[PDB]
Amino acid sequence: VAGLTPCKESKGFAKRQKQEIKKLEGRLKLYAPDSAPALAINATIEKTKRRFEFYGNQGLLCGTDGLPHLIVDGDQAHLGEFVYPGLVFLYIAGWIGWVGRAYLIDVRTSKKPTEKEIIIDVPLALRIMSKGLTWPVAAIGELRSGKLVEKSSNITVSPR
Amino acid sequence: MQDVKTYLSTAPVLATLWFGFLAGLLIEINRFFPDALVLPL
Amino acid sequence: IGPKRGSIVKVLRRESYWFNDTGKVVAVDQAPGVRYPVVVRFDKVNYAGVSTNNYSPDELEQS
Amino acid sequence: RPLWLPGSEAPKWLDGSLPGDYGFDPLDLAAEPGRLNWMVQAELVHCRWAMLGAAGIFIPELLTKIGILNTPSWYKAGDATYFADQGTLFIVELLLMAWAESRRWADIARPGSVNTDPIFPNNKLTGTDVGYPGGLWFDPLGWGSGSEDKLKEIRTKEVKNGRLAMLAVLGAFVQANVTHVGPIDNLFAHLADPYHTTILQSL
Amino acid sequence: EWLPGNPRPSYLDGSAPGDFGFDPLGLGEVPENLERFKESELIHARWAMLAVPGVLIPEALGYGNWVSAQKWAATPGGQATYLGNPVPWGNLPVILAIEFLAIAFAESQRNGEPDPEKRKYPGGAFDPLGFSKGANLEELKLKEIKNGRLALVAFLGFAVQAIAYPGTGPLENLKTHLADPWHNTIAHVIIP
Amino acid sequence: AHSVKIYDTCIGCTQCVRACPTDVLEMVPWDGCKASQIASAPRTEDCVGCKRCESACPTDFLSVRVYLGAETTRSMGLAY
Amino acid sequence: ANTALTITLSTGALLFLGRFVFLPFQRDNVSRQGLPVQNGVTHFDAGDSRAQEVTSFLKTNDPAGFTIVDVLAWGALGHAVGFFILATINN
Ligand SMILES: CC1=C(/C=C/C(C)=C/C=C/C(C)=C/C=C/C=C(C)/C=C/C=C(C)/C=C/C2=C(C)CCCC2(C)C)C(C)(C)CCC1
Ligand code: SF4
Repeated sequence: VAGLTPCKESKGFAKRQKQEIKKLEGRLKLYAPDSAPALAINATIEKTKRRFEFYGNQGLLCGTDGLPHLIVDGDQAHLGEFVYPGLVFLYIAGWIGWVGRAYLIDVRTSKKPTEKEIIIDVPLALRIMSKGLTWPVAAIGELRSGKLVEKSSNITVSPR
Repeated sequence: MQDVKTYLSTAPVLATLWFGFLAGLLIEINRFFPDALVLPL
Repeated sequence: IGPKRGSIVKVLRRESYWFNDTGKVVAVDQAPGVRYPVVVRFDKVNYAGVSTNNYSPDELEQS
Repeated sequence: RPLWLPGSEAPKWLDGSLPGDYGFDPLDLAAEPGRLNWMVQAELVHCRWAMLGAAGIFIPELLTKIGILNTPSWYKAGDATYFADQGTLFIVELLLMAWAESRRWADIARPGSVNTDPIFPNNKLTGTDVGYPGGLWFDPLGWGSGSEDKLKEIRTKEVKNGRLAMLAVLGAFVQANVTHVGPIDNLFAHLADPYHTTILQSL
Repeated sequence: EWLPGNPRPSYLDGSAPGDFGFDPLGLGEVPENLERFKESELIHARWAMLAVPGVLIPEALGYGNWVSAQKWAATPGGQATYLGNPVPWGNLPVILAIEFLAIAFAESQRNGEPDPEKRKYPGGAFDPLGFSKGANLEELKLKEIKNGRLALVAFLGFAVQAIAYPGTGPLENLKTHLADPWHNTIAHVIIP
Repeated sequence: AHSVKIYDTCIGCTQCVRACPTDVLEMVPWDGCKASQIASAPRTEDCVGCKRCESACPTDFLSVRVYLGAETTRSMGLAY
Repeated sequence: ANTALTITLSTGALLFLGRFVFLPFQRDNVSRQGLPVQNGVTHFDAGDSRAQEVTSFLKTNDPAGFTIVDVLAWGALGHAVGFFILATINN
């Protein structure tokens, strides 16, 4: 796909694993083998070897630079590069957008609506932050019932 | 607590407590699950 | 004159900040010759910081 | 009536008429007027597809463990060959699902409209309530009619057996994803060492 | 009555032949657009019902499908074999200039009718057998659009079978389907 | 120089005159408000154009309005 | 090949379309669109002496109103099609 070799069989990706441990191994040569800063570089090497063995096992595509490239078209092999964490993101981002929208409706029908935005009512906030879990069923539910959008006759419009 | 919790519910304190929890969570995700470029699930 | 005191009106004036906005009537002047007798109070201020403005009955409808 | 949470106020929309009502709408997914008519029809197909799902996931796998059917596992049943192509059987299903669900779609939208036959109109369905198509094709024994207190109990028994099957089928799905073992063998591996075969050990 | 229980819209009352109320997107909502759509649905269908015998009967008699009998014009020499016989006047500039003259004279004379009903069904010279001046008139117009929409769906089938399976024709798609019908369907096109 | 125009939305609150630093505006009698007075700009040739009157006008939108036109030594604010 | 027959037949086909087929289509459109109009008046009516529509050049003796401009328009398409055909054949 797109002229990119897989990273498990890429010679450039294995070259970057070789020259990263060798950079960290030469950093280890000036420390005692049981010393505290040498345990951090030894944990860095095992973090590096975990990283390169994770990138090759996920079917990542590596170019001529030896670097893993993401295919965001919507490929059946490449769902976890953009499509799977994008749907994970939009669920979380729609959770932020739904509990901030539902908080403003809950404080617009209050005695002092502007004091509830500088001082956020946490019992009112936390009872709808739980309610933002099921938000695609509540956003399209408000879209189908007409409560999501406001009619243009009740919207402040600058003159022509 | 009729006014101490009101101060604790203000916009800068609740931004500090949420983003302290938010960056506290995302750092601790990045410790046990580091170098995460591809979601496997 | 005016719609009603203490009623909810919507502003039809194009150049006001509160165009297509819900406002509450607080005073209507019954003296003849006054161009903008209906005094409408709004929950939100404009850029000048005021919420009190005078409109004609032709620039308001009951909502 | 009993509720899902003692000491919690029941929502104003779930008033207790609906069979299976335990005041369980914490996230307010059926608040809106006219919305609870759609969410019962959604619950009824999902509960009946899950009881159809649980009878095809657990019962042939249990009888495979006894060994009187030798049926393959349900998560490997899509790889099994038949007299038809597996891709072909998808589209023949959704042409038949285009008929059966759109007749069901008009019943939710316009109740009392599609109880008559499209071909031979003397054959009419005897169901009166929305979501309960009584007739010779669906209720040949006539168990869907009687007193309203008697009818509420058997409608309560559909959804309580149905919500268990939904949880069941959702359980088999995640079990086959992280353990890759069929769910009757997951039960039999839990009656041997229960404290070592747990969701934390299977991650 | 394209959906039992569905409310038919106000611009589709049922008095039209074939008025089954099928307009979910509301394309015929404009009244003057809807009068053009009724004379467009019938010319299309009548060309489609002149096309289904023009596809199957050349294929069933063995002179190829409607694609391989059409590729001769792109070839510098194709000689225009008709019923197994090459016509002498079958050159691409010859048969296109006649088609851009004879059909254009036919379509310009068709568009010249001011009556919005004689544009639909003209009669007279176009009805020499006198079935329009008979006892049944409404059900034959319902017969026109039910046969016409079937051939309109058929020509849509005809076209997308050639895109999905190039080099084969609709009776050859029928002969492929008649051998092993549970393996070779639209799912071969949907699922590659 | 500058053209200062008063519109009929004025309530006669007088604060456009009080904010004026070059004595352009004055309050004349009128019949279109409760205060029975409207502003006017007779000495509009003395207008610097600072729009302090527009900053002090509480009417939405503004009743006093200053249009920056041809600028002379009055409206440039020079002492040399 | 055959330049003298291909050009003549293709010009004669487009002139047959211009006189007998598309002449009610062209005469209706030059009356529905009309003269070009700026601000409610014609360009010649607004003061442009060079925008006057010529009538001596448009004075036709054809009974259907087919003038020498339509000869120069439909015959130009018959040569554009005629040299489309001759270039396609000679390849
Ligand atoms: C029948 C008749 C008649 C006659 C007529 C005639 C004879 C006509 C002719 C006509 C003609 C004779 C015409 C022509 C025309 C032509 C033209 C008009 C041309 C043009 C051309 C063009 C323009 C072209 C172009 C081009 C070029 C140049 C180059 C490049 C390419 C092209 C091709 C594009 C009469 C009157 C007696 C009357 C009676 C009847
Ligand atoms: S400040 Fe504005 S409202 Fe007040 S008197 Fe001057 S012009 Fe009128």
